[PDB]
Amino acid sequence: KDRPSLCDLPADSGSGTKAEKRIYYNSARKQCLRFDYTGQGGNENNFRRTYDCQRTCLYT
Repeated sequence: KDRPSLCDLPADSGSGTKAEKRIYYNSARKQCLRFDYTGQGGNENNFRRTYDCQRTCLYT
């Protein structure tokens, strides 16, 4: 209801060797924002598409 708790998850970049452009819900801005996810060592808050972030975290 409320909000999926995965939206409260930090933007974690991982410490990987690759560079990959992903998007997460920024909790304070209440807006989805792009971060660099590196492909090794990350968090579950990984959206590959902007509507995906929007739909899950905004529709509450």
